[PDB]
Amino acid sequence: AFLPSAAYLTHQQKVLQLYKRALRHLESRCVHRDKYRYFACLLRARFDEHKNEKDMVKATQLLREAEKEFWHGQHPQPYIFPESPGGTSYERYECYKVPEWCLDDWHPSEKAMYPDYFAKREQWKKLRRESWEREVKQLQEETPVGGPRTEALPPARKQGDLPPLWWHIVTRPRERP
Amino acid sequence: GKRLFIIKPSGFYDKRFLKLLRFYILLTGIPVVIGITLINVFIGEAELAEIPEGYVPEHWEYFKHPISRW
Amino acid sequence: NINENNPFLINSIKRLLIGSLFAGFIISNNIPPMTIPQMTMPHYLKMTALTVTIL
Amino acid sequence: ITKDMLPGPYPKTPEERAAAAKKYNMRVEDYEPYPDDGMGYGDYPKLPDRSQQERDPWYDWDHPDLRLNWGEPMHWDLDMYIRNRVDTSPTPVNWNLMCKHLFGFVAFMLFMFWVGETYPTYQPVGPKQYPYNNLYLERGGDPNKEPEPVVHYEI
Amino acid sequence: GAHLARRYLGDASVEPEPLRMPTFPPDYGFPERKEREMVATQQEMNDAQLVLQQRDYCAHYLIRFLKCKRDSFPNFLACKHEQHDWDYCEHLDYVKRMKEFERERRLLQRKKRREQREADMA
Amino acid sequence: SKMELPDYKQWKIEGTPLETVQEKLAARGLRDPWGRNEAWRYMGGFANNVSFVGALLKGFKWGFAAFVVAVGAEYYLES
Amino acid sequence: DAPPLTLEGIKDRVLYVLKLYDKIDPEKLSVNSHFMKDLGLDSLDQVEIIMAMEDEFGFEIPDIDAEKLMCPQEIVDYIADKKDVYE
Amino acid sequence: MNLFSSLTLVTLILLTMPIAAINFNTHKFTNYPLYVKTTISCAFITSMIPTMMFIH
Amino acid sequence: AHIEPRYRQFPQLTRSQVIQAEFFSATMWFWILWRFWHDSDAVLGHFPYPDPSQWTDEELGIPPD
Amino acid sequence: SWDKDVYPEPPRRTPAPSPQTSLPNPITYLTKAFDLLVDRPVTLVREFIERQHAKNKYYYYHREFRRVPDITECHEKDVLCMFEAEMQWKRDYKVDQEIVNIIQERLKACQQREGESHRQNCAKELQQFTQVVKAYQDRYHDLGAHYSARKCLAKQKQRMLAERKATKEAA
Amino acid sequence: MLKYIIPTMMLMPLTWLSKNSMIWINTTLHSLLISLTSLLLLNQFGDNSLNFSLTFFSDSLSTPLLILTMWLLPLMLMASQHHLSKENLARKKLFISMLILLQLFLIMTFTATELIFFYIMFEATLVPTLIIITRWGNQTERLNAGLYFLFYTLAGSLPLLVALIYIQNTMGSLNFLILQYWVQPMPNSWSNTFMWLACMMAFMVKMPLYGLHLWLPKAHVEAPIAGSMVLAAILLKLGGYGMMRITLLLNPITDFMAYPFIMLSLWGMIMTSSICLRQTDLKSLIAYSSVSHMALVIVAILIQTPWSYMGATALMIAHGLTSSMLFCLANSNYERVHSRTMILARGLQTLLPLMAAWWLLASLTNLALPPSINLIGELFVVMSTFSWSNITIILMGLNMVITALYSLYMLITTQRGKHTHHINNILPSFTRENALMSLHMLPLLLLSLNPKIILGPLY
Amino acid sequence: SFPKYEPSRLASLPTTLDPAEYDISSETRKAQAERLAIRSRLKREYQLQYNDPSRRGVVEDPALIRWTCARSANVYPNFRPNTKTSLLGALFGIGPLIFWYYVFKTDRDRKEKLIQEGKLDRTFNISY
Ligand SMILES: CCCCCCCCCCCCCCCCCC(=O)OC[C@H](COP(=O)([O-])OCC[N+](C)(C)C)OC(=O)CCCCCCCCCCCCCCCCC
Ligand SMILES: *C(=O)CCCCCCCCCCCCC
Repeated sequence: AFLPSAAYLTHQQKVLQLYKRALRHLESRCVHRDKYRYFACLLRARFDEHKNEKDMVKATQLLREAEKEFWHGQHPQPYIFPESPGGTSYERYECYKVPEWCLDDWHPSEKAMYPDYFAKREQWKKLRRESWEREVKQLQEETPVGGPRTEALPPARKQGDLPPLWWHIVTRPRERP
Repeated sequence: GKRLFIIKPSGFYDKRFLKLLRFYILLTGIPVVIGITLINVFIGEAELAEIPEGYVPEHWEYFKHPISRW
Repeated sequence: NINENNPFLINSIKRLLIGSLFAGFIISNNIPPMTIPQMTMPHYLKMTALTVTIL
Repeated sequence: ITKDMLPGPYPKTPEERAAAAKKYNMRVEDYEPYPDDGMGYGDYPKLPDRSQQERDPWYDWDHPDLRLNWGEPMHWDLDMYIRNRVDTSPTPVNWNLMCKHLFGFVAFMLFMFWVGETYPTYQPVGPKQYPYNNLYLERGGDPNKEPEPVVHYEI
Repeated sequence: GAHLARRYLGDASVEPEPLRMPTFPPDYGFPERKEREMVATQQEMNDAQLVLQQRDYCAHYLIRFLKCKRDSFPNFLACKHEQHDWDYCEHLDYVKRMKEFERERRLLQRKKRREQREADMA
Repeated sequence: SKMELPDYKQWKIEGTPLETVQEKLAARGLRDPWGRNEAWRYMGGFANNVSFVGALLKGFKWGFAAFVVAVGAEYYLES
Repeated sequence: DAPPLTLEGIKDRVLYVLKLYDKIDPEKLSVNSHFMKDLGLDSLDQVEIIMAMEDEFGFEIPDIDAEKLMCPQEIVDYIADKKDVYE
Repeated sequence: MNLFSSLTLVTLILLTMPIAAINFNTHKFTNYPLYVKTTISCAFITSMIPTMMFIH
Repeated sequence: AHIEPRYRQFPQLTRSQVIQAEFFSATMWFWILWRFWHDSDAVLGHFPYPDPSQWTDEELGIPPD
Repeated sequence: SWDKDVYPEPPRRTPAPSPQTSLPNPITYLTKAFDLLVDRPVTLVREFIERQHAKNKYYYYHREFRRVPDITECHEKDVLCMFEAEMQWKRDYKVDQEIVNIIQERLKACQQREGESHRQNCAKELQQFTQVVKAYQDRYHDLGAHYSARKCLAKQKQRMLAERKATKEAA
Repeated sequence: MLKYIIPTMMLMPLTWLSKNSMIWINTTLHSLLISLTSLLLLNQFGDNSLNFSLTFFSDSLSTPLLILTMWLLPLMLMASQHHLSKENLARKKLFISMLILLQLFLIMTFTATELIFFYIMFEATLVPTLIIITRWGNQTERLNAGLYFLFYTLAGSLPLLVALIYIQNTMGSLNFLILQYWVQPMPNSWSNTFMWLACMMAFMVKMPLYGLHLWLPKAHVEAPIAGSMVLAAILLKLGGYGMMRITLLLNPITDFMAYPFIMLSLWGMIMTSSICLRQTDLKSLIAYSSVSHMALVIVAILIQTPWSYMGATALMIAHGLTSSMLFCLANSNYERVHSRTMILARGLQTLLPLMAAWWLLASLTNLALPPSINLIGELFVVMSTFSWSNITIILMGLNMVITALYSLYMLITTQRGKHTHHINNILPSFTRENALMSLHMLPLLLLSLNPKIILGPLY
Repeated sequence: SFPKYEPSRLASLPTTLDPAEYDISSETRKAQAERLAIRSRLKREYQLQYNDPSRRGVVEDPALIRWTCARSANVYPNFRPNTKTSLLGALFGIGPLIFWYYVFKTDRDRKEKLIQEGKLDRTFNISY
């Protein structure tokens, strides 16, 4: 479907995703632990019965009828984790995730309350502006002609330099700011 | 132990504006309230009375509060 | 990490618990009668609410 | 920006269709403009009309709240298909069945309310009796006239 | 609620309508029938500010209960005797209304039987 | 800071409903490998919880005793 | 509320959960033991392991990151990155 | 009569005071939620008196 | 001090909260038993309900004709 | 103080307090505390302020307008006489509005004061309100945002023609 | 009225003889002094208007509009001095001069006793605004916006000149004090039908009516901030003042000639609010909201009842203040992010909290939160239209629901949600912007304490 | 069997019930690779403009400008008056106006006719 590094989903990936969704929905229908354990073992036996099938069209039809079976017997509202999308506390703390570039607009009167922190911030910014040209030069010669094929980034090959495009995924805000 | 820096936008300028607004409102608000209290206590309001015969009032003698008459 | 030993939570729940125990009695005995209460009814109509809740 | 990146009129030849598909950053086979009925769309692509809720929530989008990517062709009704607005996600029950079930429930409740209004319940009692000509003066009747006497006897 | 089934599932010629009742003269079958007696004066109910639906034929007990409620402050559980007396006289009035309904039902049944006999000869 | 986990040998599924699930699956011919993971909820302080009627009747003994004492005190106080 | 986490506690808890698995001999696994090769497990066993660790730590690992979690050290590093520990 | 209306209006004014207290504040308030809670408890007592008058 | 969190075990309890919970449950049951011993009428019934089939036709004024 | 004839009010009749129970009511203690702590300092402060006010005394008067000829005796397109008549009519319009306000305030006061027996004891106030509202409606209603004395004169003339026709057809 | 005209024309040598850095200080200071001086017009009487001279008078309708104009001028001086920072000094003085000239024409417009002098000033107001829009506007289509605005106004207003001259020749005077006493009924004919159309279409265009509103989302958008403020706050109310003054001569033909425009303006506000629901531009959304509120004022004037007139003048003043504040807030966002798209800059409450509070207050007054004078005007118009007919309550309720919907959609889109990742030039709010917001807000909130001074001449 | 999921306008078909998802043919793989290449190239452009330490401003999105220009400034150049446009304009432009005109005219005629006979209760109506 929508993948950063791959253009498609393999057959085994589809089977594993179906297995996880079916087990989660069966846990939702079977709220007690022992009952869920019993029916999870039954579902695991059903999945292991057709594990060794070499016919591609037959495995595809088995997957399609399994997806139809899951859609007929899904929970009207399954159990979603609190931080998972669709959860009760999903994206709750996004109002407190202030980006780090707002510290450059602070008044010097309130910058004096944290001298050592702002010194460390200054040396971090010095490191970033020193490494930017090296990392973009590394990225320029590693992309094949015609643009990149996937969205994966390369690491730093030699010693001393940081991986390319590292700033906004290292300085991201914490989960609980 | 384990105190973390909390990144927040610069709140200095907003507080400065609020302090300036409060100071410049109160700079004339406090003397006006004091003056209104002193007008009300010591000068006081007018008392309704019938017009004497042959006497015509001025146009500002038809109001009660001293400030409205002024 | 189960804990409920905070004075604020215990005190608020305690106050509303005392309310939910006695406030209906106190209020219903303190209000003046603004209508005529219907108190003559057959046995099955008197026990309807309790039997329905028990069922 | 330039005038050759902005939208234009409906493409007729395959050459301008390919040029427009390259302009909107999409494949020529997947690029379908709106039909040329004069509504005013131009060559803007007809994207599959799905809400942003149907997007993958675990993907690293450039705009995470909108689930939108930088440079991607933006739908004509994107401000309508945001997560704050109209949803098009699949439902556990078929849409027609939910419609008929809800309508049948509402209609049956209205019909039975009408039936109960027609045949109400009551108690085996007579009318309530009030003194002083059914409280004539208390109900706002003027005292200079005299009402018809309402007399309640014992039983 | 057997009368509900006797009127709706049964026949409506015997069961009286509650909205129009009684349909018979009060002297029918009742020689020298007397009226009800009102104890509370019109002024007494007027200046005690009783609710107009509360000024029925037993408002004297209500006035006594209200005076007992006012004079016993802050003892809000002080007197239940006046409340019980008012409730008992309410019960007696309700029994009177039930007697009126049963009388109307029996009179309607008797009239139906009379017309059935009149059809039996004529 | 640093916290110490308990032993893992002590989570045995015997005496729990997971043993019943084990013998049902053994009758069918299957196994649950995660049975020892869920075995903590059925042992220790979480064992033998009350029923619904026992939950509604919490503190009924002391309430009934206080009611009997108060009724006897009111019986003696009226004389 | 919300007690903090460390790599030692994360590793101890993940090894506890993996030790309670009946399909793994507890005297053989370590922090960098592989699943398909070093332990002889199927892909379904990996899926059930990942679901067990999700239930243990109370947060969901997406599938596109779940397919690549193949040894306990990568599970520890993924949880440490997602929960931002040692700050 | 002079106690009834005075206590009702002062219950309302007592409730509206902490809004003006927080609006005219410069430094960080020293346990402002405790101040609001104490204000509401006092307002509950002050409004509890006229209901006793009405019950009487 | 506070309560130390436990792993996979029944959590630590204060004696104060157990005492408070038991006291308030006992207070609720005492109140219910007391009010049922005293009132017993708001639940059971205040006045007897007279069946209208047992009323004689003389006191209802039914003429035999 | 106000005038008790324009704003009437029946005499207050309060019952005597009868403490049937022996429990002390807190209302008497709270009234004692209110008179000790609240009424006395406020009374003293008002006494001081009134003493300050009595040192100098000055008066304000109620404006009196003499009657000028109305619009019925004004020549058409004569702006002076019509101007004076229009100003007089507007002043009487304002006074009539406030008269209706006075009667409405009387009605609301009666409805609150009489309690639950308001439907019987506020018959006179309802009659006064009905009469004054009928007069106001017959005098000033349906004139528009551009009301003037000429519009009111035309409305009164049309109503008088209707009344004369009605009494002619009923004769 | 010469005590306000003469300091206004004396503002011109003040801005043309000041230093290179002291033009804003001097002009703002002395305009604020004249704005304080403008309170002397509140000497209104219950029977007679305040008649100064043969040419000038000011009753209780023109007084709030005058005070609003003279207060609005220093706000525009404070707002327009950031985007004119790098401009040539002579062009800066020319901009301030056009603002001064527009204020002079506006204060001579509301006090004109003669109707032809009112017309001359009301069409003299066209030139400074057209010059401001087409010179200091930022976009390509400011020229097209100026053409549309100019030609809509002139095509609407030339028959008004012809009809006013006809009224002068037929009645003998255009003095408003004379015409109050010399007025005659206008019978039903085709001649009087076209008289009504000629006298009404200029103010129907300027207000604007639905269907003649096509110039507004152009002139309100391609203008600078000061131009948008003076277009939304004052210039739309010239039409309202004109219909309030000119309806006196058009009776009783108004009662059936007002039906098509009542149907146009009752249905038009639903259409413009629905347009506001699906707007990608913030400035265009504010302009269409202005169209809806002026449609409300059109209906109130056309049904011609006292409650409708009081609601109309209160709603005019309230909408002027609210629209000016909303345009100022949108301009501050535009200065921060250099784009007018509503979906671009999101989640600004985490970065600009006090500006978010100002946004919330402006949105709350936009949807008529009681007891603001917005709600007072809207409520009085609703009562009068209910007296007119009962299904107007259905239309008004639908309009109120959609108005709350788009105001909160504005607020939730711009201020709430997750912030834009790649935008990192969100500077903290200046003292100037906050002072501008507070000077828009505090009179609006204070007028709820004494709302009787904005309720027209028949309060 | 199981009841087939019928899609609607407001309830799309799920991606796990689409028969075209399970296609393995090389043309669809080539199409998916081309789409991934376009997406990765655009993401590379965005991240190059995004992680620049010397940039302080707005990374301009030509897609958003394209969308706003299409929504606003293209409708009339790409409008042709035909049967559909004129029919929809006459339905949505003069339809509701005529309908509301007739409704309000009928209501006001009925009210004004009832008033002049004195059949409408206007006893306390002095506010208008
Ligand atoms: C913004 C766009 C829309 C603008 C709309 C403007 C208004 C529409 C109607 C205007 C009509 C023209 C002015 C009429 C003034 C009437 C004054 C008067 O005394 O009337 C009574 C007089 C009566 O004549 P009289 O007064 O000389 O005679 C004495 C009276 N009788 C007749 C009894 C003997 O009316 C006329 O003389 C004719 C009036 C109708 C004129 C028709 C031609 C114009 C048609 C409309 C043109 C609208 C603008 C078009 C262009 C738009 C832009 C491209
Ligand atoms: C005749 O039936 C008189 C009673 C009123 C009508 C029927 C009411 C039925 C519901 C109440 C009884 C419910 C018993 C569980």
